[PDB]
Amino acid sequence: GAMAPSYRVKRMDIAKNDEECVVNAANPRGLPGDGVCKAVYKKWPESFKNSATPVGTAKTVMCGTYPVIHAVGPNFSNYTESEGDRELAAAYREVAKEVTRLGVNSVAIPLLSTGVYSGGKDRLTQSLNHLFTAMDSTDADVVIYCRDKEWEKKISEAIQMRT
Ligand SMILES: CC(=O)N1C[C@@H](C)Oc2c(F)cccc21
Ligand SMILES: [Cl-]
Ligand SMILES: [Cl-]
Ligand SMILES: [Cl-]
Repeated sequence: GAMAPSYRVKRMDIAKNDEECVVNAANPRGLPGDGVCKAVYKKWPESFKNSATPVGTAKTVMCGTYPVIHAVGPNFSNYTESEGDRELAAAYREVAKEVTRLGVNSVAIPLLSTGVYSGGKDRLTQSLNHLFTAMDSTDADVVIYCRDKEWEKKISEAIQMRT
């Protein structure tokens, strides 16, 4: 475990993370994809061997000894708000199981279903609250990665509100 488990947020490419493992915002078919998924494919392509997994699940594949946890959030274009909310919560619970199983002291994580799977809606708060619900019982240092300057401020505010 971390000596004083924390949450942090950084605005940069998650392919440049300084953590012991990464969470990919994966598609269900293990394809290179776009956004975070394409960055992850360029950095850790070996981790896409048999990485296909259903919506609401996570599947870990090692790139050398570096664990890539492929977490499949729902595409809100296809799911109802109700069913998508349930699957997005479930993907983060499976991430927390994997982080625990791996025994890592730190994990880099993007906000699932906030980009091309958002169905064109702002889901920062919805996705971050499901992240906290899953990760709060883990003792890994969590570092959240984002690309937008205003999202950085809002994620940082939400972290500091609870401390
Ligand atoms: C830049 C912004 O506000 N974002 C985050 C970005 C990754 O994607 C989005 C989206 F698909 C739908 C609504 C908002 C956003
Ligand atoms: Cl960067
Ligand atoms: Cl997405
Ligand atoms: Cl972002």
